[PDB]
Amino acid sequence: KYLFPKINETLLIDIALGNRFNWLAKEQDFIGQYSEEYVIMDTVPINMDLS
Amino acid sequence: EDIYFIVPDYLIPDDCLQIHKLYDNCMSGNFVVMQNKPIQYNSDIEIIEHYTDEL
Repeated sequence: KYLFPKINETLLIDIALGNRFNWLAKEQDFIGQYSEEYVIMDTVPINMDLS
Repeated sequence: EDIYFIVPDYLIPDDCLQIHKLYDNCMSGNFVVMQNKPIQYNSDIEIIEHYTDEL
């Protein structure tokens, strides 16, 4: 009984490495360079000094 | 039985498998193995290394 093997294993193991946040991905549209946002802050009701 | 490694995902038979060779001609449940070469002595990746240097 004799003879031999075949060359190159080519295992190429790779893992796909998912991305852990992409439900936070919003659909940006690439126009304009500046975005901003605001609130108005609180104010308090005051006394009724009718004088 | 389905003792062997199974590459598809959910399409597994989950039931009576068999080798369909000699149990009968054409009757048993199908899982037939296919050899590359009936009797194996030397791999032909060595013969392709054997001539390609001479070539």
